Amino acid sequence: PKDPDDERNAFLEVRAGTGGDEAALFAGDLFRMYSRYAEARRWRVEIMSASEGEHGGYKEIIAKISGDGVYGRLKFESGGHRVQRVPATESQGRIHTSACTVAVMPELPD
Amino acid sequence: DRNRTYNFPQGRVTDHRINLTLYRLDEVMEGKLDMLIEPIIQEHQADQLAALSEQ
Amino acid sequence: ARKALIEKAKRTPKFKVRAYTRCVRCGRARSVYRFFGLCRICLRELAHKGQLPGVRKASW
Amino acid sequence: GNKIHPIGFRLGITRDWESRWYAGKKQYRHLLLEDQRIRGLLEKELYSAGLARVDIERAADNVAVTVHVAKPGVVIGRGGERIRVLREELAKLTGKNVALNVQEVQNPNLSAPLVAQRVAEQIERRFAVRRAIKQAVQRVMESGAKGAKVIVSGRIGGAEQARTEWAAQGRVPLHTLRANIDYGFALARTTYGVLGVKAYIFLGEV
RNA sequence: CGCGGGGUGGAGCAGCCUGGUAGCUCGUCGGGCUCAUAACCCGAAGGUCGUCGGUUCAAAUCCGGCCCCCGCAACCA
RNA sequence: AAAAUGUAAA
RNA sequence: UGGUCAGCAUGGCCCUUACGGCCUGGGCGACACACGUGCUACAAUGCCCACUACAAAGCGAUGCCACCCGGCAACGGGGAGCUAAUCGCAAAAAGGUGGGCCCAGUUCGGAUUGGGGUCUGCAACCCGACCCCAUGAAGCCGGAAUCGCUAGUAAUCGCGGAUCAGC
RNA sequence: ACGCGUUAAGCGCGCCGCCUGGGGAGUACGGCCGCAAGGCUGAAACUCAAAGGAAUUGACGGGGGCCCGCACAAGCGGUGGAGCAUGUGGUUUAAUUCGAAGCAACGCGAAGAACCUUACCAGGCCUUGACAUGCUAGGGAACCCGGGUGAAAGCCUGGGGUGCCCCGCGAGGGGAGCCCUAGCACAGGUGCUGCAUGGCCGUCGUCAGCUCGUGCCGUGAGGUGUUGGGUUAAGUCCCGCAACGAGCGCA
Ligand SMILES: CN(CC[C@H](N)CC(=O)N[C@H]1C=C[C@H](n2ccc(N)nc2=O)O[C@@H]1C(=O)O)C(=N)N
Ligand SMILES: [Mg+2]
Ligand SMILES: [Mg+2]
Ligand SMILES: [Mg+2]
Ligand SMILES: [Mg+2]
Ligand SMILES: [Mg+2]
Ligand SMILES: [Mg+2]
Ligand SMILES: [Mg+2]
Ligand SMILES: [Mg+2]
Ligand SMILES: [Mg+2]
Ligand SMILES: [Mg+2]
Ligand SMILES: [Mg+2]
Ligand SMILES: [Mg+2]
Ligand SMILES: [Mg+2]
Ligand SMILES: [Mg+2]
Ligand SMILES: [Mg+2]
Ligand SMILES: [Mg+2]
Ligand SMILES: [Mg+2]
Ligand SMILES: [Mg+2]
Ligand SMILES: [Mg+2]
Ligand SMILES: [Mg+2]
Ligand SMILES: [Mg+2]
Ligand SMILES: [Mg+2]
Ligand SMILES: [Mg+2]
Ligand SMILES: [Mg+2]
Ligand SMILES: [Mg+2]
Ligand SMILES: [Mg+2]
Ligand SMILES: [Mg+2]
Ligand SMILES: [Mg+2]
Ligand SMILES: [Mg+2]
Ligand SMILES: [Mg+2]
Ligand SMILES: [Mg+2]
Ligand SMILES: [Mg+2]
Ligand SMILES: [Mg+2]
Ligand SMILES: [Mg+2]
Ligand SMILES: [Mg+2]
Ligand SMILES: [Mg+2]
Ligand SMILES: [Mg+2]
Ligand SMILES: [Mg+2]
Ligand SMILES: [Mg+2]
Ligand SMILES: [Mg+2]
Ligand SMILES: [Mg+2]
Ligand SMILES: [Mg+2]
Ligand SMILES: [Mg+2]
Ligand SMILES: [Mg+2]
Ligand SMILES: [Mg+2]
Ligand SMILES: [Mg+2]
Ligand SMILES: [Mg+2]
Ligand SMILES: [Mg+2]
Ligand SMILES: [Mg+2]
Ligand SMILES: [Mg+2]
Ligand SMILES: [Mg+2]
Repeated sequence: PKDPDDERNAFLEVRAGTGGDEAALFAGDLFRMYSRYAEARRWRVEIMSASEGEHGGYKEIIAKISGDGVYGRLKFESGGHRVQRVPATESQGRIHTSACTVAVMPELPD
Repeated sequence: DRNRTYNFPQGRVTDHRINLTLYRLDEVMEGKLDMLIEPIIQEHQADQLAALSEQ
Repeated sequence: ARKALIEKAKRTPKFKVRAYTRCVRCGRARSVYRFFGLCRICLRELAHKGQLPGVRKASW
Repeated sequence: GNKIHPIGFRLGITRDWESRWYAGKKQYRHLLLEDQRIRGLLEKELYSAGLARVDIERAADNVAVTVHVAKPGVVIGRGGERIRVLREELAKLTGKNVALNVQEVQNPNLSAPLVAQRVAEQIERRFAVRRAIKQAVQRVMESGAKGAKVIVSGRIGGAEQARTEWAAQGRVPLHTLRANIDYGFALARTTYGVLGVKAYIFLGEV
């Protein structure tokens, strides 16, 4: 049972997947999903950078995270997050699917 | 490779790694994500602790 | 919780305030006339059918 | 949906109330609450005989309660029996005199809630659905009327996209007030959901 | 190190000469129009001015040390 | 003369 | 693929000392913000004051409560008349008439607040509504933009029921 | 099909040219021509389940004609600006219950949130329960009543009783409700799903339209009627009319 980061500190990136506008729209959706884990709890989270979204949210994002527990309560999701919604960017009223990428960046010696 | 799958026009979650199709979408998309965060860190008993118990 | 609260209005629990007017068919705490003991919609549908005596389409 | 209710359209115009009585203030409530409850067993029990229409009235306390049906041989029981254990069960929560004078319904093809109940459980029990709308409006048209109409909403045959479908023929002017129209409605519980059936027999001007 | 020019709201530029004197464009946040986004229309937000001494009453401005951007040199006969 | 654009599921 | 499974109904899925059931505090009323609907004003075609006139509707024996008197008062105790074209809520307000202001953040404006009171309802910290003192705030007519209405209609006045112990 | 139609796209014979799914691509390699720019000849790998022609019905048009609505114009007051009330986003929180989303969500469901309403939070209690069917099983009766106990819920625990049924003289048959329990399926859920549905309503919209029958026209989808001239608030009539009637509509 050997490891340092069982419960460490981390950065967190989010990028545009498919869905295009509902790529940046859903990436901003999960932004507030993580942003509300912050100061509804304790955490101090700056955005390090974030390229904008034309119809809302951001395509590229990245957030420097504070408070211990970003690697005991956030570690287990460096992958994809497909979503199936009726996007607020529809011509008619049909259902679509989207997806996004996430990246839990730990803490190199600095 | 998709870690989790959501669905507001159905209200659901599904983490393709446990079996965790167990869902609530609404007050999880709100950000209260300690619902799915727990059984997945509980899925480390059959993982690493089961690796160090006999083999 | 919506069934327990059905009878709770009827039997006056503890005071002359906690006896809110329910509807008799649907059971809604909103729009409940005390004339019919009926919600606006139970009132609606039973009005058109003829089942409410003497009531007809208003117009002036 | 948006369309008008045809019966409410003719209360004191072409069709009289299903229940009728004058009533004092705080008495009206539980006086109607009885009316409705009174039909509780009436809607329940008599359906098996094709419950055409209830017709409640209340004099000085006394409540006469005439009930129409397609074939009353059901309503009577073994002589004076089911028709008696009607009044027995009646006044046992009524408390008012339950003097019922059971009516009759000449032609069940010209009563709409009769055509409704039948078509409805024709799909409950599962049948050809459109045919039973066409046959219905058929032997009801020639069966006494000048015009007739009936509809089915919800899952016809049980498709996921719930269609509506209907049949109709002859001058059926819901806009025109002078028209006698029977609004026949019938719910229809099925394995896959709940079907809506509205009926429209037009019996003539007046 | 030698000389030359530069460093000011987020980006790019004025402002220094003649001190007290902070503007132009973009963008940014708030609002409008619009089905919506840009456009466009209405408002506001934003720099102790490289860095330090110091001159004066007082420094974006004058002066000097150091950090940095850039330009020519450091001739090797 | 004015005046752009609408990603991807029946 | 408008709205509603949260009015009710309803096919399917899930909970089963618990997603079901009871109480009690608390909550839907939180406050750097933003928006929609409205209210009341910025006044002199006005605000204040007493006399004073004139509508319909609509509601009331779970109540509507005259009139006496207490009271600055809200209201309070007393008490009459009604199954109500009987009597009650009821002074309709804009209005007419006398007076008073005197171009000012004012006698316009009534926000906000401190202590002091009545009424409901077990109950008034969150949390009500009315009352008295006092406090007397933004607002001197509205950026870009934007709404209704063609006649008893716009505009502007009071009254009224339903929800309801109260609001 | 459009349209062709003695100027054939008709009926025939003769001769040449050319086509053989779309892209790739009139490109590449070769060959010939050119001063060049380039022309002629002219493939394939790969790739798609189409590419297409005419015609129909719609929708759209910064096309046309004729109409209409407070649509603008013409006038009258108005929020946006202030302070307050109310509803949402948002944020916050222990929870800040849910739904409503341009027109058609935002004084909306709410025609009454202090607890109640109450579906949320928070902590003390319910386990066939606040709730209606019904099964055995221990069986008290009704229970006014009472303390204990607590914020209340609750859980403890007394003092109690002379019912009805049996006629058994009978100090005791069970039956009876209900009280009660533990205890047989049960309940119950405002938990998700309007993108599984009924019903109900908003909405284009009081807009003047939309269809059916038979006939004829077109191989057909379809057309006609329902178009046109006139009139109307209007598919309201009128005259005409390969149409004649009819239903749902305005009436
Ligand atoms: C390049 N030249 C050469 C000129 C002379 N006659 C020859 C020559 O080589 N002179 C060189 C002699 C050395 C001189 N030199 C260099 C370095 C130094 N520190 N000092 C010097 O004097 O620089 C001269 C130079 O190159 O011009 C011409 N174009 N004329
Ligand atoms: Mg490390
Ligand atoms: Mg929330
Ligand atoms: Mg939490
Ligand atoms: Mg009577
Ligand atoms: Mg009796
Ligand atoms: Mg017969
Ligand atoms: Mg049945
Ligand atoms: Mg027919
Ligand atoms: Mg049924
Ligand atoms: Mg320099
Ligand atoms: Mg700079
Ligand atoms: Mg310049
Ligand atoms: Mg200098
Ligand atoms: Mg200066
Ligand atoms: Mg201008
Ligand atoms: Mg300097
Ligand atoms: Mg050099
Ligand atoms: Mg787009
Ligand atoms: Mg498809
Ligand atoms: Mg005003
Ligand atoms: Mg004056
Ligand atoms: Mg005067
Ligand atoms: Mg003035
Ligand atoms: Mg001022
Ligand atoms: Mg201006
Ligand atoms: Mg204007
Ligand atoms: Mg032809
Ligand atoms: Mg020829
Ligand atoms: Mg040819
Ligand atoms: Mg050729
Ligand atoms: Mg080719
Ligand atoms: Mg060619
Ligand atoms: Mg070769
Ligand atoms: Mg070549
Ligand atoms: Mg006209
Ligand atoms: Mg909120
Ligand atoms: Mg909500
Ligand atoms: Mg209210
Ligand atoms: Mg409370
Ligand atoms: Mg005690
Ligand atoms: Mg107990
Ligand atoms: Mg006892
Ligand atoms: Mg005895
Ligand atoms: Mg006896
Ligand atoms: Mg006996
Ligand atoms: Mg014996
Ligand atoms: Mg499906
Ligand atoms: Mg045809
Ligand atoms: Mg046509
Ligand atoms: Mg015409
Ligand atoms: Mg016609």
